[PDB]
Amino acid sequence: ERPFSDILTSIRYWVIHSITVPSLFIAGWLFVSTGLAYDVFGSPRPNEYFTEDRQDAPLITDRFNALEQVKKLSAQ
Amino acid sequence: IGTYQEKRTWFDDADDWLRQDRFVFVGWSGLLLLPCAYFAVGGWLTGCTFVTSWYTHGLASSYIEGCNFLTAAVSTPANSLGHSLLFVWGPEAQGDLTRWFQLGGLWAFVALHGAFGLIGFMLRQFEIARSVNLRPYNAIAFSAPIAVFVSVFLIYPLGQSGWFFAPSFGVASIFRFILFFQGFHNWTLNPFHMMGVAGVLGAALLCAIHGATVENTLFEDGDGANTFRAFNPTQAEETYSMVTANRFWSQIFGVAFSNKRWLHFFMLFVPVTGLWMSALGVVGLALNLRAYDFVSQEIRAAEDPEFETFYTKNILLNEGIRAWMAAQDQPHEKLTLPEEVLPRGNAL
Amino acid sequence: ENTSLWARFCEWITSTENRLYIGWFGVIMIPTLLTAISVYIIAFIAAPPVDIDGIREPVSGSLLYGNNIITGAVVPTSNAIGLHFYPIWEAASLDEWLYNGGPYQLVVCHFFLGVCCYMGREWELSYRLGMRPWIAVAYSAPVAAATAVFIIYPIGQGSFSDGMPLGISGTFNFMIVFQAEHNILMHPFHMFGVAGVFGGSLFSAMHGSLVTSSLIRETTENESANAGYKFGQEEETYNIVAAHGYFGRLIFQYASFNNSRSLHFFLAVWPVVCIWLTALGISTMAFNLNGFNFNQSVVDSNGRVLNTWADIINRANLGMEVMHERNAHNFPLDLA
Amino acid sequence: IGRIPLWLVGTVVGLLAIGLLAIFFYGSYVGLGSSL
Amino acid sequence: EPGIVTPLGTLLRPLNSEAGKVLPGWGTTVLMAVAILLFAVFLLIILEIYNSSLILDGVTNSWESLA
Amino acid sequence: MLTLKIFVYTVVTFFVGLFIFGFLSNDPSRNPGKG
Amino acid sequence: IFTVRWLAIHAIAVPTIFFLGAITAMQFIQR
Amino acid sequence: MARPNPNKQVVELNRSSLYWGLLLIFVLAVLFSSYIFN
Amino acid sequence: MEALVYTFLLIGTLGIIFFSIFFREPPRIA
Amino acid sequence: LGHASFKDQEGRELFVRRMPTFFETFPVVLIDKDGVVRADVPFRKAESKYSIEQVGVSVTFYGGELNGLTFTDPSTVKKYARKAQLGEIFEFDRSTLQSDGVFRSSPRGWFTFGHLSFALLFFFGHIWHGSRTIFRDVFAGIDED
Amino acid sequence: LLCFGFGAFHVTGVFGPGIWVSDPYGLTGSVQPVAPSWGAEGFDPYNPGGVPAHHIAAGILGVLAGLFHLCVRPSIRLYFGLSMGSIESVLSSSIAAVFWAAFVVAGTMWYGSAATPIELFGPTRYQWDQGFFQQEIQKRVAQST
Amino acid sequence: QRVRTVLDMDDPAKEETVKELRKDINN
Amino acid sequence: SVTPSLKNFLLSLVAGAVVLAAIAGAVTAV
Amino acid sequence: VNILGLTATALFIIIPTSFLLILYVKTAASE
Amino acid sequence: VNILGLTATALFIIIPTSFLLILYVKTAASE
Ligand code: CLA
Ligand code: CLA
Ligand code: CLA
Ligand SMILES: C=Cc1c(C)c2cc3nc(c4c5[nH]c(cc6nc(cc1[nH]2)C(C)=C6CC)c(C)c5C(=O)[C@@H]4C(=O)OC)[C@@H](CCC(=O)OC/C=C(\C)CCC[C@H](C)CCC[C@H](C)CCCC(C)C)[C@@H]3C
Ligand SMILES: CC(C)=CCC/C(C)=C/CC/C(C)=C/CC/C(C)=C/CC/C(C)=C/CC/C(C)=C/CC/C(C)=C/CC/C(C)=C/CC/C(C)=C/CC1=CC(=O)C(C)=C(C)C1=O
Ligand SMILES: CCCCCCCCCCCCCCCCCC(=O)OC[C@H](COP(=O)(O)O)OC(=O)CCCCCCCCCCCCCCCCC
Ligand SMILES: CC1=C(/C=C/C(C)=C/C=C/C(C)=C/C=C/C=C(C)/C=C/C=C(C)/C=C/C2=C(C)CCCC2(C)C)C(C)(C)CCC1
Ligand SMILES: CC1=C(/C=C/C(C)=C/C=C/C(C)=C/C=C/C=C(C)/C=C/C=C(C)/C=C/C2=C(C)CCCC2(C)C)C(C)(C)CCC1
Ligand code: OEX
Ligand SMILES: [Cl-]
Ligand SMILES: [Cl-]
Ligand SMILES: [Fe+2]
Ligand code: NA
Repeated sequence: ERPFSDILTSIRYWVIHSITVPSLFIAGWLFVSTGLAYDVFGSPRPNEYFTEDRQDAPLITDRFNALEQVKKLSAQ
Repeated sequence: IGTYQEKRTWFDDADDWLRQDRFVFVGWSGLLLLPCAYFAVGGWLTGCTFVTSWYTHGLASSYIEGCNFLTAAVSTPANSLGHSLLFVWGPEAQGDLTRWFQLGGLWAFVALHGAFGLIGFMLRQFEIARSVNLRPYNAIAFSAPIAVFVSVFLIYPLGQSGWFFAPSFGVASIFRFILFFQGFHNWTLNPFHMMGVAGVLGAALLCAIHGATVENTLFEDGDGANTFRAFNPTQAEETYSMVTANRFWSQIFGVAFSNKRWLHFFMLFVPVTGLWMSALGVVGLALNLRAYDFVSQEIRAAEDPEFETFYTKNILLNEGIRAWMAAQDQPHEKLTLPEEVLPRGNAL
Repeated sequence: ENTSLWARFCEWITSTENRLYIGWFGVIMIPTLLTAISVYIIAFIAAPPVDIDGIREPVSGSLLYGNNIITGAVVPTSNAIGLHFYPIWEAASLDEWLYNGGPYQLVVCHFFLGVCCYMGREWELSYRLGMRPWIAVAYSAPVAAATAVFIIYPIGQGSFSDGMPLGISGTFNFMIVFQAEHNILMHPFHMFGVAGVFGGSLFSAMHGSLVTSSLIRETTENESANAGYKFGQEEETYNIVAAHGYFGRLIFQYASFNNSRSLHFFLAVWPVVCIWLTALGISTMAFNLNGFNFNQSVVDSNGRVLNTWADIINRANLGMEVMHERNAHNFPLDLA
Repeated sequence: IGRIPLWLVGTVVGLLAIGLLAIFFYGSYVGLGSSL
Repeated sequence: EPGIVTPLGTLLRPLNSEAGKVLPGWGTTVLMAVAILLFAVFLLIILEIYNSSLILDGVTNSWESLA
Repeated sequence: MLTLKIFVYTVVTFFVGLFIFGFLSNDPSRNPGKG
Repeated sequence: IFTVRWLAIHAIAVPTIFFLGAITAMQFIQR
Repeated sequence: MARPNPNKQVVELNRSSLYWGLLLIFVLAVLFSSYIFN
Repeated sequence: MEALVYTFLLIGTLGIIFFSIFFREPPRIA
Repeated sequence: LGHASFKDQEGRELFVRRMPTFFETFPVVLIDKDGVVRADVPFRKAESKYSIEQVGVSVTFYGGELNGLTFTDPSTVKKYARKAQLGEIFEFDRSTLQSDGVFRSSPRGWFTFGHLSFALLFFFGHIWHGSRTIFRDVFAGIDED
Repeated sequence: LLCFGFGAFHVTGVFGPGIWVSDPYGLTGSVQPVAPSWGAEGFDPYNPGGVPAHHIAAGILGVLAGLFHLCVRPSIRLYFGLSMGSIESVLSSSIAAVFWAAFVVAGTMWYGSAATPIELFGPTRYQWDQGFFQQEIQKRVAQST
Repeated sequence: QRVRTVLDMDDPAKEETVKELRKDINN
Repeated sequence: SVTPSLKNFLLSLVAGAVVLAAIAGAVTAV
Repeated sequence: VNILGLTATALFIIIPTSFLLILYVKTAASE
Repeated sequence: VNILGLTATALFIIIPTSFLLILYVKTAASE
C-alpha cells in the first residue's frame, strides 16, 4: 500500500484533516450542547430525573406495555 | 481440486477477494466478525457515552449523566422484561429507537452482537490458520474466553429470572456483579471457581517465568549490550539455552521442563482449563446450585456458640452483603426494609 | 586450599553439583523455611483456637478442632499484641503463645526471610551457572505481594491480626474485609493487577498456542508431538516466522512481535510489573489511601443524589462493613 | 511524501491527547459527577 | 487378501459400495442453502414464540395452555 | 524459656555468620565466567 | 481511497473524534 | 486387512505424566473432599 | 475421622511431590 | 398446617414478605394491604419500632391441621411468620431420614445442571474435532517448507 | 420412520398409551392419548398436542430427506469442504447437533413445557417467582368467599 | 371475584407476581 | 390473523435479507 | 456424609491411580 | 455392616484386581 509514516508526514494529509477532524469535533460538541444527544438517546437532563408525581427512581415493572409505561415514566 | 475441470463460479471470485492478503484480513469469517464486533464495541461506547440506566436500574450510567469511565455502563434491562430478546422491532420497543435505548435493549444488542463477534473471531482464527497451514491451537485456546462469555453473560441470566441479573457492560457494574456473586452464592467457596483462580494465577506465573527464563538464559549471539538486536527471525538454532534453563530450575525449584513442546502446551493448557472450570461453576450458579455452606460446620455452629471459623465469618459477611445490597440492587423486589432488620455488628 | 575446613564448607555450599542448590542465601533460606513449614503444618493440624480480635472470642482454625481443608487456617496473631514481637520465649507458656496467635507470627517472619533468601538464591544460582540475573527480579513481584499481605498491611493497620490468615477461607475473609474498608476494586493499582493476571493468562495461552501451532513435523500421528523435541537439540522446534505471520494476519502486521527476545520480555515484564503495581496498591491501602470514592458523585439539578454502580458497590461495602468484627467495635468510626 | 517530521507530528498529537486527558480530569471536579 | 464373507454382509454390500462417488460442480448446494435458511427462519419463529417476542392468537405460551 | 531464647539466638547467629562470611569469602570470584 | 485499510481506519476514527468532541462538551455542562 | 488387526497401537505413559496424573488425582481429592464430606 | 482423611490426602500429595522431585525421570542430553 | 393469617392490635391484615429465590436467608417482614411494612422480627431489639411484641401480631390458621386455632404469644407468632416466609406451612418428619434442615434441589434442577455442563463440554469437543478434521494434514506438525 | 411411528401411534394413543398430561396446576395428571395440534397452537411449548404433530411432521420430513440422501450423491465441492470421506467430520457435526439438543432440553426442563410436567419433575423456579400457585390458591379462596 | 383485592393481597407477599407485573400501566 | 408482533417479525426478516444483500454488494464493490 | 464420602474419596483415589499405574508400569517395562 | 462391609468388599475387589492388572498388562505388552 503506502506506509503510515509516509501519509502522516505529508502535507496533503494535513490540509485534508486540519478541516475534517475539527469539523467532526465541533459536530460532537454541538450534538451534546444542543440537546440532540438527549433527544436521540433518551437520557434525562439534570432537571428532569423526577417529576412532581414520582419522586423516586422509575420501575418498568411491565413487559408487553413497556413502551407505554416508559413513555409515562419518562420526561413527557 | 484433484486436477479436475473445476469451472469457476461466483464463489471462487468471492473467495479470491475475501482471502486476499491486505492490511485487515477479511475472509469468509470477516462478514460475520467485522459487523458484529464493530456493532458490539460501538454500542458499548455509545451506551457508556449517551444512554442512561435510569429506567431499568434507577442509576446514572453514562458520561452525559456525569459518570466517568469506571462508573459508566451499558446496563441490563429491567427484570420484568425477563429473558426478552429486546429487538428494536420487538413487542417492547416496537420500533422506537429512543425508548429501546431507555428500556435496556442496547444491552441485548451488545451482548448478542458480541457473542456472534466472538464466533466470528474464532472462525477468523480457524480461517487464517488454514490459509497459512498452521495448527488451530489458537482457536482451541480461544474457546475458553467464549465459554466464559457464554456461561456468564447468557447461561447465568437465562438460569436466573432475567437479563437483569447478567453483568452490565462496564467497570463498576462488573464489580457489582462480582460482589453480588460473593454475597449471594459464596462464589469464592466454589471449587470450580477455585480451579479457575488456580488456572489464571498459574498462567500468569507461567507467563512471567518463562519470559524471565528465556531472557536470562539467552545465548550471547552478538557483541552489543542490547540483546534484542542479537536475534534474527530466520535464525535456525535456538536463542536460549534450554539445558541451562533446565539446570537452573531443577536446582532451584526441584523440577524443570525438559521439553519445549510440552512447555508451550502447558502454557496453553493451564488458563484454558481454569477458564473452562470456572465456566462450569458459573453454569452451576445459573441454577443457584451453589457451594454456599458446609452443613456439618453449620450444625456444629448451631449446637456450639464457641465454634467460630473464617468460613462462619464469611457466611455472616455474605448475609450482610445481601441484606444491605438487596433494596437498591433489586428494585423490582420493592424491598422497603426497616433498618432494625438489617444485620449489624456493634457500634460500627 | 581444598583442605581447610572453611574452604571445604564453602565449596560444598556453593557447589553446582548438589541436587538442590544451597548457596549462602540458601543457608538462611533452608532453616527459616523448614521452621515455617514445620510450624505451619503442626498448627494447621492441631492448633487450639486463637483470639484473633483480642476480644476473648477465639477462632479455631485447625483440623483437629473441626475444620476441613477449605476452612482450616493458621489464625493471625491477637489484636491485643498488635505489632509487638511475640516469640515463644516471650510467652509464659506454650498454651498462652497458642491462644494469642504466636504460630502465625513465627510462620510469617520465617516465611518472609525464606522468600527473600529464595530470591537471593535464584540470583546466586544464576550467577554460578553463568546466566543473566533477573529471574530474581521477576520473582520479586510475588515476594512483594506476600510481604504486602503478611507484613506491610499489618504494619500500616497496626496489628498482625490484620494479616492475611494462612488459609483458604481466611484468605477470602481477608479479601472481603479489605474491600469493605478500602474499596480495592475501585483502586487503579488493583485494576492493573487484574489486567496483569488476565493478560498473563491471555499471553501464556497465546504464546503457547502459537508455538504449538507452528510445531515442525518430526513425529507421526501415533506419537506425542512433544516427542518431536529432544532435550538439548540445537535447532529451533517451531517456525517463529510462520507464527508471527499468523499473528500479524490475525490482529495487525507491525503490531506483532517479530523478535522472540522481545516477546519473551514482554511476557516477563507484563505480569511482573502489574503484580508490582497491585502489591504496591495493597501496601498503600495499608496506610489508608484506598480506591476511588465516587459515592454520591452524581446529583441532579435539585441536588438529589443519583445513584450509580459505585453507589451499589457502596451498599455492598456497607453490608460487609457493618458485619466484620461484629463484637470488636465500641466506637462508630473504624479508625483502627 | 516526507514534509513534516513524524516526531513533530507525534509530539503535537501527544500534546493534544494530554490536553484532552487534562480536560477530562478537570471535568471530574466541575459540572456533572463532581459531587458539588 | 479378501474380507470375511457373510450372507448379511452380501445383502448389505450395495449400500456401502459407492464411497467417494460425487456429483460434479456444486450439485444441490443452492437448494440445501434454501432449506437451511428456511430452517433458520423456523427456529427463529419458535424461539421468538417461546421467548414471548412473537405473540400469536391462540398461543398462550404459559402453563394455562395445559387447560 | 530463656534456655530456648539462648538456643535460638545461637542458631540464628550461627546461620547469619555463615551467610556473612560466605559472601566475605571471595564470592565475586566464584563464577564460571572469563574474568 | 475506499480501500479496506481506509474504511477500517475511518469506521473507528470518525466516531472516535465525534465522541471525543461530545465528551469534551460534556465536561463543560454546569448541571 | 488380514487375520491380525492392522490398527494395533501401543499406549505409553512416562514417569512425568504419571506424576502429573497422580498430582491431579490427589489435588482434586484434596480440593473436593471437604465438599463431599460437607 | 474426616481429619484423618484430610491429613492423609495432604501427606500423600506431599509424598507425590517428594517423589516427583527426587525420583524424577532424569533429563537426558544424549 | 393451613393458611396463616396475621393481624395486629388494630385488626388490619398483614402478609409475610416471601423469600426470593436468590436469598439463602431473608428477614421476616409483615406488610399491610397497601404495601407498608407494619411488623418484623428485628435484628436490633432496641429502639425498634416494628417488632411483633410492639405491634401485637396474632396468627390464625385456616384449612389445615391448625384450622380455627389462633396464637397470640410472640414466641410462636415469630416462628409461624418465619415459616410463612417460605410459603405455605407444612409439618415435616425429619427423624426418618435424619434430615439436616437445608433445602435440596429438584430432579429438573439436577437434569438442567448436568445437561448444561455436558453441553459446554461438548461444545469444546465439537471445536476440537472440527479442528482435527479441517487440520488433519498438519496434525503431527507443519510442512517446514 | 421411528419418529413418525412414535408420534402417530405411541403419543396419540392410537396404538400406544399416550403421554403424561396434567392440569395447569399439577393436580389431576395422568397418561392420556394426545390429539395433534396442526395450527399455530401446535408450537405452543406447553401444549401437549404439539408433541404428536411435531413427531408426525418431522418424521415425514426425515423419511423424505432420507430418501433424498439415499438417492442424490453429494457434490465434489461440498464433499471436499465438509470432508465427507472422514469419519471425524461426522463426529464433529454429530457432537455439534448433540450439544444443540442438550441446550434445548436443558432450557425446556428449566423453563418447563408440556414434556416436563410438574407432577413428575417438580415445580419450576419461575412458578415461585411469578406467584403461579400463590395466585391460583388466592383466586380459589377469593371465589367461594 | 375482586381482582383488585386479590392483586393488592398478592402484592405485599410477592411483588414479582405476574398479576402485579401485568396490565399495570393502567395503574 | 397477523398480530403486530408477527408483522414486525416478517418485516425484520425482510430487513435481514436487505442487509445481507447490502453486505454482498459491499463485498462486490471492492 | 461420613462414610459415603469416605468410599467416594477412596474410589476416586484408587481407580484412576490404578489406571495410571497400569499404563506407567507397562511403559517402564517396555523401555 | 451395611456400608463398612461395602467399602471392605469394594477395596478387596479393586486393590488385588489393580495389582493383577498391572502385572498382566506389563506382561502382555512384553507379549
Ligand atoms: C445426567 C446425570 C444425572 C442426573 C442429573 C442425576 C440426578 C440425580 N441422581 Mg443420579 N446417577 C447418575 C446420573 C445422574 N443422576 C449416574 C450416571 C449414576 C451412576 C453412578 C447415578 C447414581 C445415583 C445414585 C446411586 C443416587 C443418585 C441420586 C440422584 C439425585 C440426587 C442429586 C444428585 O445427583 O446427587 C448430588 C450430585 C452431585 C453432588 C454431583 C457431583 C458434582 C460433580 C460430579 C463433582 C465434580 C467431580 C469431582 C472432581 C469429583 C471428586 C470428588 C472426590 C474427592 C470424592 C438426582 C435427582 C441419589 C438419589 O436421590 O437417589 C434416589 C442417589 O443416591 N443417582
Ligand atoms: C464459537 C462458535 C463456533 C465455532 C467457531 C465453530 C467452528 C466450527 N464449526 Mg460450528 N457450530 C457452532 C459453533 C461454532 N462452530 C454451533 C453453535 C453450531 C450449532 C449446533 C455449530 C454447527 C456446526 C456444524 C453442524 C458443523 C460445524 C463445523 C464447524 C467447522 C467449520 C466452520 C463452520 O462451518 O462454521 C460454522 C459457522 C458458524 C458457526 C457461523 C454461524 C453464523 C450464523 C448463521 C449467524 C446467524 C445469526 C442470526 C441472525 C440468528 C440470530 C439468533 C438470535 C435472534 C438469538 C469449525 C471447526 C462444520 C465442519 O465442517 O466441521 C468439521 C460442521 O459440520 N459447525
Ligand atoms: C406441524 C408442524 C410441527 C409442529 C406443530 C411442531 C412443534 C414443535 N416443534 Mg417442530 N419441526 C417440524 C414440525 C412441527 N413442529 C418439522 C417439519 C421440523 C423439521 C424436521 C421440526 C423441527 C424441530 C426442531 C429442530 C425443534 C422443534 C421443536 C418444536 C416444539 C416447539 C416449541 C418448543 O418447545 O420449542 C422449544 C425449543 C426451541 C425454542 C428451540 C430454540 C433453539 C435456539 C434457537 C438455539 C438453542 C441452542 C443455542 C446454540 C444456544 C446455546 C446456548 C446459549 C446460552 C449460547 C414443538 C413441540 C423444538 C423442540 O423440540 O423443543 C423441545 C426444536 O428444537 N421442531
Ligand atoms: C477481561 C479479560 C480479557 C479481555 C478483555 C480479552 C481480550 C482479547 N483477547 C483476544 C484474544 C485472546 N484471548 C485468549 C485467551 C484469554 N483471554 C483472556 C481474557 C481476556 N481477553 C483469558 C483469561 C484467556 C486465557 C484462556 C486467546 C487465546 C486469544 C486470541 O487468540 C485473541 C488475540 O489475538 O489476542 C491477542 C483479543 C481478541 C478479541 C476480539 O477482537 O474479538 C473480536 C471482538 C469482539 C468479539 C467484540 C467483543 C464483544 C464482547 C464479547 C462484549 C462487548 C464488550 C464491550 C465492547 C466492552 C465492555 C467492557 C466492560 C466490561 C468494562 C482481545 C483483545
Ligand atoms: C497441613 C497442610 C499441608 C496444609 C496445607 C493446606 C492447604 C491449604 C492445601 C491446599 C492446597 C491445594 C492443593 C489446593 C489447590 C487446589 C486447586 C485449586 C487445584 C486446581 C486444580 C486444577 C485442575 C486447576 C485447573 C487449572 C490448572 C491446570 C492449573 C495448573 C496450575 C499449575 C500447576 C501451574 C504451574 C505452576 C508452576 C509453579 C509452574 C512452574 C513451572 C516451571 C518450573 C517453569 C520453569 C521453566 C521455565 C522455562 O521457561 C524453561 C525454559 C524451563 C526449562 C523451566 O523449567
Ligand atoms: C504416607 C507417609 C509418607 C509421606 C512422604 C512425605 C515425603 C516428605 C519427606 C520429608 C522431607 C524430607 C526431605 C529430606 C531430603 C534430604 C536429601 C536431599 O535434599 O538431597 C541432598 C542432595 C545431596 O546432593 P547430591 O549429591 O546432588 O545428591 O542435595 C542437597 O544437598 C540439598 C540439601 C537441601 C536439604 C533441604 C531439603 C529440603 C526438603 C524440603 C522438605 C519439605 C517438607 C515437606 C515435604 C514435601 C516436599 C518434598
Ligand atoms: C448501537 C447501535 C448501532 C451501532 C452503532 C455504532 C457501531 C456506532 C459507534 C461508535 C463508536 C466506535 C464510537 C466511539 C467512541 C470512542 C471513544 C469514546 C474514544 C476514546 C478514547 C479515549 C478517551 C482515549 C484516552 C487516552 C488518551 C487520549 C491519552 C492516553 C491513552 C488513553 C487511551 C488513556 C446501530 C446504529 C447499528 C443500531 C442502533 C444501535
Ligand atoms: C512520550 C512519547 C512521545 C512524546 C509525547 C509528548 C507530547 C511529549 C512532550 C513534552 C513537552 C511538552 C515538553 C515540554 C517541556 C518544557 C520544559 C522542560 C521547560 C522548561 C523550563 C523552565 C525550567 C521554566 C522556567 C521558568 C520559571 C521557573 C519561572 C517563570 C519563567 C520560566 C517559565 C522561564 C512521542 C510521541 C514523541 C514518542 C513516543 C511516546
Ligand atoms: O482486625 Mn481485621 O478489620 Ca482493620 O479496621 Mn479495625 O482492625 Mn479489625 O476492625 Mn476494621
Ligand atoms: Cl469478619
Ligand atoms: Cl473500637
Ligand atoms: Fe517461548
Ligand atoms: Na462491629
